Amino acid sequence: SRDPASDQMQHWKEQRAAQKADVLTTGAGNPVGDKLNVITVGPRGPLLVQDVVFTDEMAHFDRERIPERVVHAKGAGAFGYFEVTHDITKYSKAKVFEHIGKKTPIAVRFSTVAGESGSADTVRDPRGFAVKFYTEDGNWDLVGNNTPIFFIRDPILFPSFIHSQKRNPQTHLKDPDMVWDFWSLRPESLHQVSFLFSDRGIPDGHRHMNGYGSHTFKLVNANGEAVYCKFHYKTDQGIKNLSVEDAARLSQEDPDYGIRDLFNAIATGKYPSWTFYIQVMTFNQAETFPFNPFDLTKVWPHKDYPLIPVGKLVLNRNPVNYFAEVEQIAFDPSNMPPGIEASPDKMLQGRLFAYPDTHRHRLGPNYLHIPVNCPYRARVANYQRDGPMCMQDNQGGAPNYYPNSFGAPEQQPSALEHSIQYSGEVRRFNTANDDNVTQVRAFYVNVLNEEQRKRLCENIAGHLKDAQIFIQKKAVKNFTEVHPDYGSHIQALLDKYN
Amino acid sequence: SRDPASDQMQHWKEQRAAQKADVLTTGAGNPVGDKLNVITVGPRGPLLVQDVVFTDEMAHFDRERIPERVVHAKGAGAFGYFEVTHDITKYSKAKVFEHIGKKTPIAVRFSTVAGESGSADTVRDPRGFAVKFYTEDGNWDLVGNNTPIFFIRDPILFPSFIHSQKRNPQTHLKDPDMVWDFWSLRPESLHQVSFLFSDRGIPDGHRHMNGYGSHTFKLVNANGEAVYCKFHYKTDQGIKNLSVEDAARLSQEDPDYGIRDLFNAIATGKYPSWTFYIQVMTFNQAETFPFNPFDLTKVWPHKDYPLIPVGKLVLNRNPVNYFAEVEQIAFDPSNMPPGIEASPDKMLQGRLFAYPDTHRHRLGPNYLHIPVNCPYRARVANYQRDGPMCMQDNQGGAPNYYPNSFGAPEQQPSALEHSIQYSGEVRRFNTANDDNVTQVRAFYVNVLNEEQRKRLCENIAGHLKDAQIFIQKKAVKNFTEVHPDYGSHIQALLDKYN
Amino acid sequence: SRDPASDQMQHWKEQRAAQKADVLTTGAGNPVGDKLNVITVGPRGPLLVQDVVFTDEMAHFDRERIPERVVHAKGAGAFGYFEVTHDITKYSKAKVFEHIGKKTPIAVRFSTVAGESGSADTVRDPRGFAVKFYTEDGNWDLVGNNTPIFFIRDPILFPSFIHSQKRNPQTHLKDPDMVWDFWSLRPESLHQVSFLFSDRGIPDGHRHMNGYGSHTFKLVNANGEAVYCKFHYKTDQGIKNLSVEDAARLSQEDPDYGIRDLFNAIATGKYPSWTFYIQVMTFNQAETFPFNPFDLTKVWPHKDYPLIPVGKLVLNRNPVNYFAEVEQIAFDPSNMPPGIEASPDKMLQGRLFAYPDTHRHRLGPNYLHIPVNCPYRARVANYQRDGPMCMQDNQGGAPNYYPNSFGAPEQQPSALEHSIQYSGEVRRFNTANDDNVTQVRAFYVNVLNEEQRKRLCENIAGHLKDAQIFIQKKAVKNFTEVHPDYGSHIQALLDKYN
Amino acid sequence: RDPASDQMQHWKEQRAAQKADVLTTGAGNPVGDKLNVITVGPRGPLLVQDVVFTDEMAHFDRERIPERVVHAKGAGAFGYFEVTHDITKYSKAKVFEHIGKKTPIAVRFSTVAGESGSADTVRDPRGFAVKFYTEDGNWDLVGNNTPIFFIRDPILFPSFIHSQKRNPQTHLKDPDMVWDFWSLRPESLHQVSFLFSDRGIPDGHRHMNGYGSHTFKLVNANGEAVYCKFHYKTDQGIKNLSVEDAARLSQEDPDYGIRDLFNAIATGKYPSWTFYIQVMTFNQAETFPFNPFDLTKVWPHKDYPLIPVGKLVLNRNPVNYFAEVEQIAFDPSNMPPGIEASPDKMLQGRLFAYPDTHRHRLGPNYLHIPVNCPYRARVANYQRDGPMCMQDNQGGAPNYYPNSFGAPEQQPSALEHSIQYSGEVRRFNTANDDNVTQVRAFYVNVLNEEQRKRLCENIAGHLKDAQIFIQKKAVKNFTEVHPDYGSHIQALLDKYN
Ligand code: HEM
Repeated sequence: SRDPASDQMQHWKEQRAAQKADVLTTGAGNPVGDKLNVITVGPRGPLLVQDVVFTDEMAHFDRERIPERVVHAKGAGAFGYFEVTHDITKYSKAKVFEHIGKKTPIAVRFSTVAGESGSADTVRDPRGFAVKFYTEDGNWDLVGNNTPIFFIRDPILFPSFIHSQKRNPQTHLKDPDMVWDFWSLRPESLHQVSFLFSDRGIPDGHRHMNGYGSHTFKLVNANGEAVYCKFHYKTDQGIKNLSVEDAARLSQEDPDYGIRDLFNAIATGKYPSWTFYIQVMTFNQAETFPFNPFDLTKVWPHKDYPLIPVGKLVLNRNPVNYFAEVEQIAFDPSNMPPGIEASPDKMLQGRLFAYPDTHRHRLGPNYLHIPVNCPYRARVANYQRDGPMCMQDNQGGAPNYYPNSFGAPEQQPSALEHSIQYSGEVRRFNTANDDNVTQVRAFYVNVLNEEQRKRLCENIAGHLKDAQIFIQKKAVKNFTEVHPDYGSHIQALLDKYN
Repeated sequence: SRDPASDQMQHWKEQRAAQKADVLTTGAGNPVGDKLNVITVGPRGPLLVQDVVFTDEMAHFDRERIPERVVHAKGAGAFGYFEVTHDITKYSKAKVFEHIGKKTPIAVRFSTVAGESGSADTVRDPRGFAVKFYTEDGNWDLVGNNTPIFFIRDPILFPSFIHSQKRNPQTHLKDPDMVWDFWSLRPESLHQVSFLFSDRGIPDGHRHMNGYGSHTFKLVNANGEAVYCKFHYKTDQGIKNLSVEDAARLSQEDPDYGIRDLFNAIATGKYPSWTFYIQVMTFNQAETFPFNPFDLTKVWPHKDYPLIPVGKLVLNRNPVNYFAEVEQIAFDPSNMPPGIEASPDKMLQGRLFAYPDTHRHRLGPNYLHIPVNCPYRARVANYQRDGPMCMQDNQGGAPNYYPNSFGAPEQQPSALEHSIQYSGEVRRFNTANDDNVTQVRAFYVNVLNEEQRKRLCENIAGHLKDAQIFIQKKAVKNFTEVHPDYGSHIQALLDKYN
Repeated sequence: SRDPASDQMQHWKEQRAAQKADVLTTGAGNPVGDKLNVITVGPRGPLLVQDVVFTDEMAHFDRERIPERVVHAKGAGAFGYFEVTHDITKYSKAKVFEHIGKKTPIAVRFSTVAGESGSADTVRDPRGFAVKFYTEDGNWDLVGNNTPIFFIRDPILFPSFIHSQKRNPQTHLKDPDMVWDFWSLRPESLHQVSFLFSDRGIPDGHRHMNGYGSHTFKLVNANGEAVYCKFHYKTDQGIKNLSVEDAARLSQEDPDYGIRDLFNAIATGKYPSWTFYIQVMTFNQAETFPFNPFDLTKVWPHKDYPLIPVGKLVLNRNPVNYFAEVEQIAFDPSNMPPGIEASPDKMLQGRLFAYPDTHRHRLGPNYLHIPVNCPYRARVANYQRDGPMCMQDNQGGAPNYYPNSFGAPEQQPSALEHSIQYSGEVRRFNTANDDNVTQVRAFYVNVLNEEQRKRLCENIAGHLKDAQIFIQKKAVKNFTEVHPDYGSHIQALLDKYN
Repeated sequence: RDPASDQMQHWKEQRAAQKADVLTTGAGNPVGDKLNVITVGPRGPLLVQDVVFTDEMAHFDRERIPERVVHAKGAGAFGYFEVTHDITKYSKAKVFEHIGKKTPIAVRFSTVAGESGSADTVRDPRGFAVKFYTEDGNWDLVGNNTPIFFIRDPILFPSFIHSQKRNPQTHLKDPDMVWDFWSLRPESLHQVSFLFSDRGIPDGHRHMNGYGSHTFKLVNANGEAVYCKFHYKTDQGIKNLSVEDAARLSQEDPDYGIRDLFNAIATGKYPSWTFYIQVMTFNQAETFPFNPFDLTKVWPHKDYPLIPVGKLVLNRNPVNYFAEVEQIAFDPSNMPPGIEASPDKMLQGRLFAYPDTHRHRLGPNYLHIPVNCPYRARVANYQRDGPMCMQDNQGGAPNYYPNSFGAPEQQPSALEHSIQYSGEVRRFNTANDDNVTQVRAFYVNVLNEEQRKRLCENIAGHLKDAQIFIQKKAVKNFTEVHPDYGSHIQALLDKYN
């Protein structure tokens, strides 16, 4: 016996001691007499349409694949629970937080960003850390990253950013000119670029990295009072990264390093956990904040906004079938129960639309019917009907229009959203110049030490060297605005590669 | 109170007397505060993306429709059971017939052919009568209709026939030139055309017509001996048709006459039933038969091949949700359990492919996952996996390749199909010139009386009059070959219409 | 020869004197030797998979259908042009209006609302009248109908309203309880319900009805000044309707009356046209209007807001292939060129989202690539790429991200939208209690005469009689609120029916 | 830098005195600002009326289509096929009508088991599909870089692929799955020997051969038929990558094959292949020692010499990868008059699968996609409608056959060649056909000691991770090929173990 992941089939076989193997059938349940030979007219004759056993199986094989996620395609998944450890009901009325000790089942999927389905785990790229909370008030999806910020602050630039991070439209090759032309033209990315090219750019698996909601969200309590917040989930396994060299070696030796690591950890009882926190900022404090509290390229300094403990995230169950439970799982940031709402973060606002929209495409109109996506701890009752692959009773004969006089589902007033008064013109406000350096300089000078700065620069230069000179200059010009020693160190490294 | 159908919502309401209305939720189960007004900026301001309650419902509304059936789009469904009354185990070893008194759950769908989803029920058109038997050896789909024969004998002509029966490609109107140009050019249609234009052309609802498998099938017993057969299911309600005038009036008064009739009959306890029979022809008889026993335009004379009683079909349950149970139901002629197999009928052979093929398009790759299509009385175990909208557990962590040394499903020797010897050239054999008039003449002459023949002719002439003169002549020439009186009477009526 | 529609095939044949038919090929262009018989082993043997000609054709046949429109499924289409006859550049800078005499190609589709694809044309229901203008500034879709108003004033009730108008989820039959439970519970529908059950409820074809954009839209001129407007296109053939008896008779005789009528009119040179007008309201006037100027259930009195002539709409070309040019045509209200914008009408706002959304489902992600939907008089250049059935060069090797330093497409500042400053909280504002009777009373009293009010009441009572008494009472209560005579007349008729 | 890297720069340059196009929405409406969304106030929520944003975002959300069930990772190119010799005595297909005749072609090279973001330089067979756009329609020769395959019956294909891919629970490559299947189905011995040899990892796509693999049927002008094999030998020469170098490249450049081919064509180094055929008469098909339609068998060159026919030349790169490569579709059933199938069970199964999988991956009207459209033939038939129906949908032409209105007619000269058969319509077992003879000829005569050593090391290196009982079964099969083959692998396994 090797690692648990390797022994998957052996264990499956063993669990079935009373080896009476099931009868092999067609999709419609008809028993198959011989699924090892096709029907022909005579030993060396042609194949007949009459062989439905063949067609039935082949037609399905021909349809096994579904579109991969447009971003975050390569990932790993696990399941467990969320347990409340502290009382934050003064901030939020959400049932998931109602009592200390209350557990809510969770589903999680970790992932890289740019790489497709057959790409390596151990590569520099941010990491996805999505959490699905199956609450009594429906599903709550906290779709986070392993960073508290992001590259851009306006959603209309997201498709372009992702395009620049992927393959050239003609050559289908990664293109550093694309990567850096966009980044140098859009210096808002300076903060996240700095995080990305640091040591945490390549975590040692999924268990040794933090998780963040990134966006600023809104919490509403029972009295209707609201505050803005941030979600943080620190790894109880401690931060641990892979060196550029080891990451390179592993991407070849085991492209599925992250998947294997997580499966084996759980299989052997080493269940990973994260301590769940929140930062709180009142509406009054939001007015005085030195930056836009809804700018996704900014963090809320811990000094001024201390982490407030809330609970724990524990992963103790591996998927039984990867496609059904991981590949098909869908997280929608808009899935929020009463007590948790969205903030005016332009980026968050854009995601409110994007996720359900893309899910209806890659999964299907009724993707919420898929078991792993089904809000099984809440009764779904509404006036929505039909659609492709309607896998339930489609709500039977219940009246399908609202309002009605026949006893069908009623709206619950207490669930109404929190209302705020906004003022200003309805138009496109430019945010390209919303301070792209202040917090980046703080990160460079105060958070990192000498060794870490040297590596950051070496990592940046190592990739930037392949972009054209004019792109290198504009990129260095941006790093120099962050801190003159930051830009010059990179320029020096570039000079020698050139 | 009116008919049961009208009181659908009222009864639903009453059945929930001592209950509180459910909470209206989003698709993800999040309670909704107000689903009667959208979120806007101020009383007369723009709509916000934040209103995910709105877009969650709208998006689903936008995706309610799926493609209708390419043919037989307009229909009605009901459920019940099939009961064995006689012992035919000497002919077939199929479990569905294993013992007298055995009941098997069934699902049925009645329909017209050419009309789309919003067409009228009472129109001259053959009628679909598909029966799905949920047996222990998988689902057995007997996709029959109200006639023992069909218009053509080769499947490669089916798409063309259907096109001719539907709308003109440019105008989108019914086109009698298309209809009769095809029928006149393909005289093998004379038999079913004669049945269609007779009184049997417009049944009084679905309960007053017979059901037939039409094709010749093959039965195999426990010793491996096989015979050919026909499936017949005669109405216990008695044959009742509608007159041309009544059918036209009803098509305007109640386009859903068949749906209502069936629903009300079942809702009032008047469960419709059919007596199930089979005709048997030994391989030896198949050789001496005057025509091609596998020619779909020919019947097996009752005098030479008597009906052998087998059982009863009873419909005692209305669907609860039409879309999920009727619109989404899928019957595949290729769905046959051990003991029942296909025959070399060219038409049936073509149907072995078309149905699951159109179902993978209409419903989706995993259409067999939809409840009503699921072979719930059987255990589905194989090596098929994944695909869009994959429900259930996708067969867990079971070994996905065959053969394997890990205890996964195994083929069952007893399920092996019956072998028949064939020899000859592998090519396209013309069947256009097979007998196209003999059996038709017997029908025109003996099966029908003088009064019925008159109507047949005026029904034909009534529609044919709108086709060009050259098409009329060609069609009349065909009728004249069946019987001089047949052609002359039609020509006489055409003469005055013209 | 008969009418042009009937002679479609004949004319096609004729336009080919030297009738040497083209060679019959597979989808891949391989010539077919015999498409009338399939390949079998021996004259009475089984079908071979080797018969690719069969499968190729059958497989396409099995996939001919696509989902019908969720609403307005039944319709007809035609093509022509829009011609500017008057100068309104003082209100709008849109290129389509830039100069008197300017001609822009248009596409139009007329339709009913509730019935499915095989339903009748001559039924009571509003009528769709969508116009696609292929301008140099892209496509402009004015998705109108034959009434200036609608049943509801908030988009979130649309799915429910439509459900109440269609079939019972269990019985699949039209349900008057659903129809009237909804309408009586939402009296804002009184205005459009009064219009619907009036003579204009069943137009005599599409050529004899008016067109209206219904909603309030916004126009912006070169100076950046804006005004609100209404779009009107009056029938030059004059208003003409069908009596209840004639409409009923025709729904039986010719379910495709509207299609035939339109086709034959254009085919014989009787090209229908409409005079295009607009009503203009200043932002100042919008502040003093007695009702909400953006309420879909209200009209702008002509006395206070006169029609201002703009141009002509002429349909002079029939479709060559219905499926390709009509069934697949897609109109998006959000398709507006510079100079034409949306207003804060909650209903319009909702439609901005719904159409493109439903089109991505019904047609596909790249539905704009379908010839009839392609903005062929404009150059499409952006950063959108890929997606299923990408039928173009996919913009070749052009840089796929914005911004970029490589010459890819740039935004055009002059196209920037008009900006307004709105005030108030961001929440759901209830409009259920806005004025629901005032304009309706005027309609009943002034717009109609004694003779018309009599028919109106009979039509309403004729359908309402089949709803339960409690629903009849609630409905009459609302009608009475509009005018005593209105309610008492319906009740009197209802009394005899009951 | 290499041409590949300068893609955007060259694009910019080709548009010297041009001026950028106006950025528009999908519907052609000019865009004023596509860098900021519409909000109420500088810090307010997003509005639904920002259709510029939705139009773009909704499309981004739909960019992905399912990848090929197999052969997902690949590279494409275009060029022509030129006839150099006359084989019209064997086939009447227009593509071979005269010396010098050039026909446009589309080619896609690929691996097999890996998904879209996987490495090019890994052990795996290679796909070498060729689409010939002929006057008689498209001819798709969907080949591999091997003349044989692992199995001989199509019903085992889904299982084989499954064993080559990821474990259903762990989503990891599983050597138990790989070897349990191969050891249980020894017919795979021949192709497994090819796979684990030096040619298991070619140096790019230009340094490998292509084969149609299956036995096909050629019919000439007087309706006479013979069986054949298609072979296309690399004019650049066979060149492989060592295991160490392949490993390094898989990390250094997962898109090595793509880059190599692109730059080669970009710099004028147009790769070519010499196209040949092998011919076997119907009589020789009777005398052949094995089943001539058995995919695990080759026709010895000594008895069936390579007959030269023409050249395959790749001289044009894709302008848009998604459009010309990701969306390209090859159907083995696409054969013009003069070229037919043979009773090879594997080929017969492919006749169904490809068009079938294409209707799912691309769509019902996938043949309407430019790269797949048979542009050098007039398509005319009775097929209509379907999703994303581009074109005129054949206009108002009569849609039923037969008709009296002048619509398309069948052409009698296009009829298939008929053969006589006799037998029961049943499932005949082929699991026990010869699984070792030709394999032995490969191990003994074709390879030398260095190569046999490398072969055994390659096999043991991977086989070592499977359970012992699987190892023994595998070794048992290799032993049946040659004692020295199994003993050497076992000795290496003893060591790794
Ligand atoms: C406005 C910008 C954004 C847009 C439009 C966007 C869009 C998307 C889309 C379309 C997907 C694929 C969804 C699927 O197919 O299941 C995706 C996945 C993902 N995104 Fe975002 N994204 C944005 C910002 C972000 C940010 C800021 C975060 C982190 C807080 C994030 C985290 C993720 C994660 C974790 C996944 C993978 C979920 C999974 O494992 O299934 N994205 N994103």
